[PDB]
Amino acid sequence: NYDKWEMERTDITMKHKLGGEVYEGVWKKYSLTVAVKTLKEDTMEVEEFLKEAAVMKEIKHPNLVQLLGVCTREPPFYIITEFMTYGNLLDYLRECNRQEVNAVVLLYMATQISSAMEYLEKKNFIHRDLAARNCLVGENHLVKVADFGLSRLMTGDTYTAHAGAKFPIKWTAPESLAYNKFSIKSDVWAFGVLLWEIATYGMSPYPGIDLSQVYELLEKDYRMERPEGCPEKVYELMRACWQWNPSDRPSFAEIHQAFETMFQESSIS
Ligand SMILES: Cc1nc(Nc2ncc(C(=O)Nc3c(C)cccc3Cl)s2)cc(N2CCN(CCO)CC2)n1
Repeated sequence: NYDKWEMERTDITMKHKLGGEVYEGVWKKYSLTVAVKTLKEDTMEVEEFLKEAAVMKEIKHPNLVQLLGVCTREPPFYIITEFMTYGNLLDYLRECNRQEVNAVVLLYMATQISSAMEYLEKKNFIHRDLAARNCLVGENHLVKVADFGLSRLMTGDTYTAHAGAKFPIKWTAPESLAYNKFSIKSDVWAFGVLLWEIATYGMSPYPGIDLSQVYELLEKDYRMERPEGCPEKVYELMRACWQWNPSDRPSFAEIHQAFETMFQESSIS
């Protein structure tokens, strides 16, 4: 009945809708621009809305979108987070000045994301839809993973998604496609694809390839080619993420350490 995260809905003024349902609003007390997720008072997604709120309370990491407060006493239910200025990483990359957002910057963004994912790995969470679209950007190439796609692993290492669930085939690991099973390893695969998105400045993965065939191509060892101007080390990491066997994919700890060193090395140059 008492929750520290619960804030008065009074202290929030809405400014502008951003999608969906998400708004740019203002926490008036702190004169702070915030992001506010909400829902229609006629929805069955109330339970999962609240579950994700609860999850986000447990989450604390620089490269994970920070929860600020909630309004879960009566409709409309709010989840308030910090406001990421530039929106998602996909559109950012597509619209960016590539002279500004160059190689070392891409390395930096990958490093940040892998930090967030290592954190989740440690905390027994998995992200159900890890992609550039669900990474948000702030000033100085700050990247944060959107935490609404998070699921906690209560037992074991494998989250089974609800029966008949749609999933982004090109981002989805083959064991997830075949069995609806998501491990942190599945997220490692997805992160590989995200690396591809970053390197290509937001190209659609497996471009031109009919979705129906995708799985079958992966089974027969087809992987996306190294993007133009992508360092061979990075591509090697991408292929490592796309190992057929989940057990052969690296951990996000390994991945993050790799990108950390690579980034420092590029920073020297
Ligand atoms: C859709 C959108 N989001 C933006 N920023 C966001 N920051 C934080 C957000 C958020 O969703 N947090 C969150 C999470 C992660 C989980 C549960 C609950 C919540 Cl509340 S959404 C900015 C933006 N644009 C501004 C930049 N554009 C050019 C025009 O200047 C157009 C697009 N568009």
